[PDB]
Amino acid sequence: RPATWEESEEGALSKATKYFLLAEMFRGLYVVLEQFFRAPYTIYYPFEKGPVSPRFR
Amino acid sequence: MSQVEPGWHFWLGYGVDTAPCNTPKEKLPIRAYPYKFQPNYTGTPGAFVTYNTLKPKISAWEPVTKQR
Ligand SMILES: CCCCCCCCCCCCCCCCCC(=O)OC[C@H](COP(=O)(O)OCCN)OC(=O)CCCCCCCCCCCCCCCCC
Repeated sequence: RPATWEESEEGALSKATKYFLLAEMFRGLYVVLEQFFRAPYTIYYPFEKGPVSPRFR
Repeated sequence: MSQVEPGWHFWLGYGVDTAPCNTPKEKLPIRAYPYKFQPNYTGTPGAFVTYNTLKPKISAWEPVTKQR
């Protein structure tokens, strides 16, 4: 059975902190920002070329 | 990209480890004709003109008169 509000482990104040300060949204923003400092994947066609195999058609 | 010679085109694509100049003589095609490289000529007067390589299926009669 789904639990009711009164049987919740977290206090209302902590839940309200997460609610008003957008905790998971800031976690998402941080994960996005981490990509900004990684090596990109692009290659510079037509000066470079993607992989080609003997079987290519 | 059409100006890359064949063989180098494959190397640049990571097709092979060894560049064309470094390949042994055994693994080079033998040619009985002169080798000529020509890139893509589209948008130029050198573009390919296709045509039918066969003469027509049915050959008409060459008219000749005879005297009665
Ligand atoms: C604990 C005591 C606190 C006392 C009061 C606190 C004072 C004010 C607190 C400051 C922040 C208040 C403004 C944001 C409050 C967020 C409330 C919220 O979550 O909105 C929920 C809303 C749907 O409403 P609801 O039905 O209640 O959600 C339950 C759904 N089952 O659905 C939504 O609208 C989603 C939330 C909207 C978020 C907008 C995001 C757009 C921009 C992102 C901002 C992030 C910062 C960006 C800056 C870059 C980072 C450096």
